Amino acid sequence: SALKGVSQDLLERIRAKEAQKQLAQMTRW
Amino acid sequence: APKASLRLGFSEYSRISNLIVLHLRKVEEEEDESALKRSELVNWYLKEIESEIDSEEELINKKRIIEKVIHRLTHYDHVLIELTQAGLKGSTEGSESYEEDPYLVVNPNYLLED
Repeated sequence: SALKGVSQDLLERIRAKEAQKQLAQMTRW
Repeated sequence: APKASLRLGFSEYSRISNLIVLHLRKVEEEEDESALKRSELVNWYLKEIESEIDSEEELINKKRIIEKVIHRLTHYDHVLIELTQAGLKGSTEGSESYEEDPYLVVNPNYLLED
């Protein structure tokens, strides 16, 4: 989704974040 | 004056810079200067905005800016403060510094407007 992920250590948390908003519907009811 | 800039146009810059002044003024108000918060600064930042960050793009952008700001702060801006020197300055003598940076604190002055 992004080119050249800045600071993979801090950005790695996003790989789990993407899954979070995937299983959990964040769509405003 | 709208031409002065640095008020709303740079939302990411203002959003990130605010974290520095707000979190610093808060800790100085409590103690004086906590220091030692390279990853911590970003860590709590992400955890605070992750609820509003509903798009991966936002997070990647916010992390990019926060990291770039800290990197700039400790170099280009040079508004960072360190106790020692021989334990944070690489090259020359060939200092180890494999563990982490000794002391890291930021000046509440900076060069932002807002």
